[PDB]
Amino acid sequence: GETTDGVYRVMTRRLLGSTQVGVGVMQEGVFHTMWHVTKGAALRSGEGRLDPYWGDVKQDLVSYCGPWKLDAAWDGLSEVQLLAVPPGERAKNIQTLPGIFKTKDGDIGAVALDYPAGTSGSPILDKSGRVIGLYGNGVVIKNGSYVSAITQGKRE
Amino acid sequence: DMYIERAGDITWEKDAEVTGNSPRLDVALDESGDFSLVE
Ligand SMILES: *C(=O)[C@H](CCCNC(=N)N)NC(=O)[C@H](CCCCN)NC(C)=O
Repeated sequence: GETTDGVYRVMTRRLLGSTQVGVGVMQEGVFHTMWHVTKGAALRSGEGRLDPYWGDVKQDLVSYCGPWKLDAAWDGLSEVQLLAVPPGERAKNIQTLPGIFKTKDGDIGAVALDYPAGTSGSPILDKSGRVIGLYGNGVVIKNGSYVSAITQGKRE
Repeated sequence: DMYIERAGDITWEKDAEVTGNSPRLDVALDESGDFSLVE
């Protein structure tokens, strides 16, 4: 199937009609998404099949066809862009200055952007166009809004 | 059974809509990969 670099919708026909369950990134022949989008299940790409290769529930990440390839990191200073791919709608770039998740094991960039469930896995980009993490694992805060970590894997 | 469909290139857009604030939150990450707010 198609393996061109880019952003992809993750779809299913198990429910009524076709439903977008998430989003992911194809880079260097590897498909990258958030664990909770696929639960680590095999995927179809056209006539081909993508098998899971690496994943971790706690990081909430999974890669298909090879190891995690995305290694860019937020510089902690500059605005970034969410390349949001909402269900039934065209891909769109939203620019923002990340906040910070403060944890016992260090700080993580976080974006205060609120998109529906089907957009989990959408990439967050730096100004060079490199993917610095995926959108869709985060917190609901008091004001009802959603704040997503900038979740990035490790390239071995 | 899930399938993927291409939705575009991954590129920075020069004149993108700017939105969102920059909250600084203390969070905890549990073994199930869920974030929670600590206070
Ligand atoms: C994608 O699946 C969604 C994107 C956020 C939609 N919610 C909203 N805009 N309020 N992500 C989730 O629903 C997260 C699932 C993470 C599961 C990790 N084990 N939920 C949260 C709270 O981030």
